[PDB]
Amino acid sequence: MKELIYIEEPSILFAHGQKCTDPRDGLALFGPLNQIYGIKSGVVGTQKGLQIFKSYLDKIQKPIYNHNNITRPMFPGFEAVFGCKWESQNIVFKEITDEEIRRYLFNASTHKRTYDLVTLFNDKIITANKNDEERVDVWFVIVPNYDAQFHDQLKARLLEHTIPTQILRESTLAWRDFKNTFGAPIRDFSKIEGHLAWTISTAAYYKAGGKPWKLGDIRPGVCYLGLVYKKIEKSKNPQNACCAAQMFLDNGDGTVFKGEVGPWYNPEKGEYHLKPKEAKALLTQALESYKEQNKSYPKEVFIHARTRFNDEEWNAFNEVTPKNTNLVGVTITKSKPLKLYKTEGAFPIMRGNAYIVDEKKAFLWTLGFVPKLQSTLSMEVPNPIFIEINKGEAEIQQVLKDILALTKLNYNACIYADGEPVTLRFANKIGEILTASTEIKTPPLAFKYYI
Amino acid sequence: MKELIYIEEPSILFAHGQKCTDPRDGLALFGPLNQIYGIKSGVVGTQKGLQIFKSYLDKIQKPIYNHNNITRPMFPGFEAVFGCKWESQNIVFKEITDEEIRRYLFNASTHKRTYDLVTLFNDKIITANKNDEERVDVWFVIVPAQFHDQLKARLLEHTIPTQILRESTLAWRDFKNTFGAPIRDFSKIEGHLAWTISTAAYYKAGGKPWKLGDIRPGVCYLGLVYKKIEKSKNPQNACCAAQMFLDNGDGTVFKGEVGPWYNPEKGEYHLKPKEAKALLTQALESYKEQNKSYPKEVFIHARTRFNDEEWNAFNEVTPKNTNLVGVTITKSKPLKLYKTEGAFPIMRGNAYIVDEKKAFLWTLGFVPKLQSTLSMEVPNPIFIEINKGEAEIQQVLKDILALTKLNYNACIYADGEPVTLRFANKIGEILTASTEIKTPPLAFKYYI
Amino acid sequence: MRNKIFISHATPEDDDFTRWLSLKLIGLGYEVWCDILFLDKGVDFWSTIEKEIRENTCKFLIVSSTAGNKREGVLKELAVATKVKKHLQDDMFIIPLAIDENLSYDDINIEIVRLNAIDFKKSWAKGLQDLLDAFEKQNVPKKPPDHSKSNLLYQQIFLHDKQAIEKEETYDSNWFPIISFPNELRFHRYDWRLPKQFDVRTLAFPAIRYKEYLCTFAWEYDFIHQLPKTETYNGQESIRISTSDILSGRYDTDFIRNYECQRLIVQLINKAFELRMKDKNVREYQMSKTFAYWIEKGKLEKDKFEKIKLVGKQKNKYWHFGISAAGKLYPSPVLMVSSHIIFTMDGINLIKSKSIQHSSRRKQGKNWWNDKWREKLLAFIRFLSDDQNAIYLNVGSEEKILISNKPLKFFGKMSYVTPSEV
Amino acid sequence: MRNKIFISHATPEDDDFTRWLSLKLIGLGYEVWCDILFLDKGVDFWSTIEKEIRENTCKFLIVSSTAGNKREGVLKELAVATKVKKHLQDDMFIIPLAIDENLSYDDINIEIVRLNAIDFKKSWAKGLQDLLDAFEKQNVPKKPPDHSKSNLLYQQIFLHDKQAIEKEETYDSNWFPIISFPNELRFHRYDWRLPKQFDVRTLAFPAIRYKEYLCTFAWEYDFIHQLPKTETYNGQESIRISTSDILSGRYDTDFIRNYECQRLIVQLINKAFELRMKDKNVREYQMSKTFAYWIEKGKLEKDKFEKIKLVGKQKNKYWHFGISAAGKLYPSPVLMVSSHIIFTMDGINLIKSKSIQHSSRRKQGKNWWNDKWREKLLAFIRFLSDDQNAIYLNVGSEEKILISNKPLKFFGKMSYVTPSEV
DNA sequence: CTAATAGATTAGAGCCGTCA
RNA sequence: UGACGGCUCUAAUCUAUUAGU
DNA sequence: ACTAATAGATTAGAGCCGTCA
RNA sequence: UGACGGCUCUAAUCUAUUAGU
Ligand SMILES: [Mg+2]
Ligand SMILES: [Mg+2]
Repeated sequence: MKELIYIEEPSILFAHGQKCTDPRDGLALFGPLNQIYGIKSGVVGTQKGLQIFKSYLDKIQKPIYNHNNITRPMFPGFEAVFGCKWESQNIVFKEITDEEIRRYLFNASTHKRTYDLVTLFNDKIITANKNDEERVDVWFVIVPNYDAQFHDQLKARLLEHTIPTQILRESTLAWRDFKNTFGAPIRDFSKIEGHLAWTISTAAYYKAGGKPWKLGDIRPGVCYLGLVYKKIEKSKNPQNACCAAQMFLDNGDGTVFKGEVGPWYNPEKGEYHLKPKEAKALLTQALESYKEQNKSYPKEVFIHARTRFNDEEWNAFNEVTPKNTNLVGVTITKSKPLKLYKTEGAFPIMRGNAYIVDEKKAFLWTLGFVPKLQSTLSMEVPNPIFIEINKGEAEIQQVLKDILALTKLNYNACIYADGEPVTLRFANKIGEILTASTEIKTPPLAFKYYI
Repeated sequence: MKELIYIEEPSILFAHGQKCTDPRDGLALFGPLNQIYGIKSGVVGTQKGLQIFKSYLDKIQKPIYNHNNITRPMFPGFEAVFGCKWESQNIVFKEITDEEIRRYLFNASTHKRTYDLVTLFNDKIITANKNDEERVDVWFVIVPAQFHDQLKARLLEHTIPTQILRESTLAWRDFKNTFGAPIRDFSKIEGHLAWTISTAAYYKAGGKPWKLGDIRPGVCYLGLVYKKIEKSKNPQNACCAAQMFLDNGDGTVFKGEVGPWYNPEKGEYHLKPKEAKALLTQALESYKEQNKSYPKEVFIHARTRFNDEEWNAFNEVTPKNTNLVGVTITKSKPLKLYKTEGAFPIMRGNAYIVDEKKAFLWTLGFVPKLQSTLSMEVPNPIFIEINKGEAEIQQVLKDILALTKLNYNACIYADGEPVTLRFANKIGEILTASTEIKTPPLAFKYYI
Repeated sequence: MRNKIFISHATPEDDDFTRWLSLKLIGLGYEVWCDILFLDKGVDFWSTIEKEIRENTCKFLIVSSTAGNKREGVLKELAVATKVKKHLQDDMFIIPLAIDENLSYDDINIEIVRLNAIDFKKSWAKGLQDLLDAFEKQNVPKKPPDHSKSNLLYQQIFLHDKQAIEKEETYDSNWFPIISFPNELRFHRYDWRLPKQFDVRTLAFPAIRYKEYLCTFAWEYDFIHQLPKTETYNGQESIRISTSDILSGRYDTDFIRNYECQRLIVQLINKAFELRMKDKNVREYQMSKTFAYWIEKGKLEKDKFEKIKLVGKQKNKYWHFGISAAGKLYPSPVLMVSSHIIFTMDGINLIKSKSIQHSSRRKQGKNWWNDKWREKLLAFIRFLSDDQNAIYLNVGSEEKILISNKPLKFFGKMSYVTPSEV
Repeated sequence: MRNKIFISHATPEDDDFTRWLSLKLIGLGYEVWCDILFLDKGVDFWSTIEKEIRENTCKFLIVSSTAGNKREGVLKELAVATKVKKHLQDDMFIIPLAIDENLSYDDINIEIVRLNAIDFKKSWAKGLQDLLDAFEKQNVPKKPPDHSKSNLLYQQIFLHDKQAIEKEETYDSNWFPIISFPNELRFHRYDWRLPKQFDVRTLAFPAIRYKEYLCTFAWEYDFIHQLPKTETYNGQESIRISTSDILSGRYDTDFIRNYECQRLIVQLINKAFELRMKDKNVREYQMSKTFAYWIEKGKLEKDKFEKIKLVGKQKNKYWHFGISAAGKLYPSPVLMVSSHIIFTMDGINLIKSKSIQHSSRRKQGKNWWNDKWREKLLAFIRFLSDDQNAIYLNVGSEEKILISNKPLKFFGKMSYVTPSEV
């Protein structure tokens, strides 16, 4: 009777060349990789936002409790885990006063409302950066009532100046008092508060310019890539094409995780493939990055996608392969009903089990029950992901192990594992920001700005 | 047989609201004003430059001595004076091309060689800033002639600080000549070199070493200087830059109004009316928005007289009653004074008044506590005249005397001329040595 | 000699601060002895005073929590500590670490106020550093730091009820196999017969239109009652294709390839199943995708079928467990079966708005788990069967398809300790 | 044997000043015991405090502030201080210090000011020097400085040696005043006496051309020898203008303004000074601006005048003094001179290259100070005189100007003490 | 050239809960 | 826009075939 | 008409040297 | 471009006269 193949769980690195699995415990025990020690910060908002941010900032220093320390671990303090300084006495603050005249929305054409609202903050930040003497690392903008595309436009118009920015709402920071105003309670973080502090602290530290942790089970001479198409149809012309990519390389000493981006476009409505000429430039730039960084051409290149490749656009990729490098292509799908039920008990199948129907197709269980955490990652019985080797020749089990190991790198959070590989996630993360406005040429390809 | 006058020396502020005179002694005794702790650094250059920089940076951490420490005080170490970390283990570095195929362009077209040389460094810095994951504060570009201007000019848009050092300066111990003669001898100054390098590096990192402590509320100081541009065929001759000194409700404001207002003609230096109107409007608006009120008094420093119709245009913008007293500063007037007996010249601080307007000020003399003379020969005074407006001459004399101590570019006891003119003369060439740029930054760390 | 820096802690009382402190202390050099670290034996304070306090301890780090007054163990430890302090006549032997806040000098133990200690209430990184410098200033012995020992100890001690084991287990899938098929698929020619306007879905048997090859699984005369003028046609001009050949993918002609034929068969079986659900005493609900099939209230014996719940009441509305199916053919002919919940206002009429439907589905399905889902799915599938072993999908007068009611069964090697409970 | 000094302070409020004092004292050399730097952790503080104030204390300086006025610990510590003062029989035990000086006098302690105290409102280094001199006068036992001190002892005080004493002194300026002037300026006219081509600058006496007139300073017939066909002309049509009437600026006319007349007078006096200077047995050197005048070698006794060297010999070349003069009349009618040094090879023919001239100038003038410049300038201006009182300057047949040979003097009432020679 | 049946394969876009 | 996952609901296009050319 | 010139009195650029008895 | 000062050398406008259609 058909069996299930098991794959051992990978491990991540930490300070002093140590190994662990859960990022939270490793960080609380060992520490981050590199040593940075400046978190000079500046805020923008009303007086209430400033006072709330100050209150949360000095509150974050004390140890924080969690109801189930077996599932969600402790947060002892910022100075302990990270070994840095983040106080409230070294901040710069710029008032927004009570201008607020934009609140009547102009009663119509909310697009210009969003334009003006984002313009106010953008001009404030730009003037502060250009004229003020003091040095600032990151900006925390606090916004109090209803908008749609604030987040995309804000990061879109600030891309040229290359200034990191984090967006917060005082309802989240001050959920204690922002309770039911007429009988409708909104938030309750008593069961979670430590997790919220963990996530906010990790995001702030990463934005400051520090590397918390890195993978340590990569093979030399092996590259990686991502791909996803975004739908842009606000303009009348059918565009349908926004192709970005990411790159995860093993440098001679460390690792490199960045993005290769430039909006490549395509006519036709539903043609989700890529034109023969445009793919050449993307592959050439991706190859040249590694060629210049590592002084030599890569040995193996893996391409990940959520759609199959046709014959001609894939053949175009072959004219750029230098000597023999194999561009194995993998397709990942997230909707195929194969819910497996445990025969007895009340706990579902635990993660790490994979099913092979043939030498190409496979079912992978990236979500399950973690015995170490004594809890499940998914609310209901989990559903697997379909993995298919489209073109090229390789070994399926090795690809399964690699994609399983690729799910533990999510710097935007502090979770034990992620459902899908990050290389797919970040391209979609930056696609909407790039497509919010199309007035940028040669945008930065770092990560602090888009995230 | 007339009478000279004496003006008491001002004092500068320090930590915990302390006041002193010598910036070096004050810094060594109390410390800086604000608290910052990050000097993450990046260096671009060859391997030899990187190793020399590392050696010097690890040398800096230990105390140094001088032959005459009663005149120039010693340096105890970076960790003591500033209380911050700046080590050689957290430095980022990207190698320059080793073979340097651009060397033979030294004898080729100078402009093309300079353009390529500046472009290489500019592109390396831009790529590092836009792509790399690490965070850096300042860039210590190391080099092994209209080159220092263009490098800072082309970097204005990206707003990234920088600082230029030479290999021969840091390694004067071994970088002697080929005929057995030390090109540079720093034995008598060795401590002062570390002092000034440390002060500049600390200032460009976002800190503030010291600030004035004897300013009056509601008074705005303004300076002006003209630069000559004739590389293009058109006679322009007009590049007006300015600074601004303001007293904020708690601290001080030190920046510079920018935008090189032009004017035709060859030698017509003074101004045009509309440009003067725009200048005064922008200057007034800056203080009005910063302090929520119009300035009580405005002083206009300059090194050349100005006419009346343009002055009338200036008067047309005065909000309610502000007096725009204009002061002219000149430096070439022979009135050398000789001491009757002894071998020591006249001390600084003296002044000579010949009428209600003109005056001679002796900002160059010998310091009693330092027991040494700032000028090598017998010093010469500076001529001060009140051109337009009504004020009190002695107040202006003491104010301009107090304005000559805030020079962050160095760590000297005092400067010969007010820094307001000096900084505009510092930024004028940077503005005028490249293509036109719109809305440039207003921070000094970028230009310096 | 003595080298262990004993630190007292309330092991039974809920405390999670000593663990990481001890871990970093042992990883930073000198050794540390703890009750919670060496949790491999059960005995009272016998070996402690016998060995460490008397002969194998250098310093003490008696902590001072809020509930120290009630606990007699800390008082006895402090008594032994003051006895040895009198014995060696050393004042720097007891440093009362304070963590919590509610300790007021007015309301405190009368004996603890003897000394003052490093404060850990503000931030214990500063306490860590001041403890290290105080230990350094007193020439406390310490070995060179070997943090791998701390890592190995952390891995070793926290291992119970974790990791994986070799226990065996089985799983049941969500699919259902196909065990039979009609011998051949037929294509009929009618031409002059069939009117070119009337709809074909209304036929009592599944059949769909091709260019000429009218696709059927039945004979050429089974629509007579539905519709007249069919007996003037001969069966010699019809076409028949074997089912094994089409299923194997070997069949291929000029007009039709294999994939189109497989799609035709899939459409046929889907329509046949949809039609067969007409006479099984169940109702249907419409969705954006294909239909869902739900059961009525009261029609089933006291809302249970072999001691299992299918229809229930939620506060005011009624919830029914409905299923949907879709045929698949690539790995093996099977039926995707998906579970949904349908809500009604009393049991006869469905709630109208979709938003409250979604909210009610979330609210009701919040607290269901693996066993309930599996049991309900299996029970509904079993009940829908018309036979004790399989299900007959009726495609023609005497032709039918057979679908078993036993899902595919998998099993593996790796497993875990099931009774985690919480 | 008692060495350390106990510092009493309000710990909950003020700590920075105590740290500053302690750091300065340890950097000075004297051994100091303090609260937060040496011993506070894990010991009974009362026993240590009492034994320290009883056994090994020499001075008991305290900190006085409005926050520490009503703190039990410091007041009882000071009570113990009074009790031990009444046992040691030494009154130099407690030296109070003040940090806050903006409070009314009717809130002070019962008695804390009965001894000699110092104030720190003005600064902190000056008060530190005050305490240091008090310690030196009270003969506190010294401490070994490891033969590295006296460097901070140079700068321990805010003011090293700087202060403006009230001594009187004088200074000699670089300007020489004109004490006389001839009567009237003249304007002659014939339009035919001179050709319209030859240069007037070759005339033996200064004169210039203004409109059809010749502006000049002497009589009309004085140019007869150089320009014939002139004595036949009338002298009545010539115009005379008083010198005092224009020097005061009151004079004005349509055909000539006052500032133009002043410019003309400046031109005339410059040209006349050049003409006279031509015939004083000296040589001239040309610069970018007006010439400079120097002295040939071997024209004085042993190359000096009034036992002051004026011409010297360097390693290979010879250096000579020189001056250049220009007249200005805004603050007063005066002539100002500037000093330069000119280099030759023997004393007859001088060097040609400008770069070597600049290098030799810098090298020779590297080590010349105020007295040498003053004496050389005074000697040169004295030798050039034709009289023991002043210097004549002939302009025409009999008219002449006088220039005093004593620079204007400036006296000052504020100065320094001395450069200490050394 | 545009419209109706149907399969397999893509993207958006909201709303509820925190691993018994 | 602190994160994650599970549902529910709307569109394209591509591929036999039929009819409105 | 602007082309030269001889004066007074301003105003800007560059290029070499020493180091605070 | 480490930074300050002391000099040495160039050029250009703005006035006021007189020489050339
Ligand atoms: Mg984020
Ligand atoms: Mg500089």
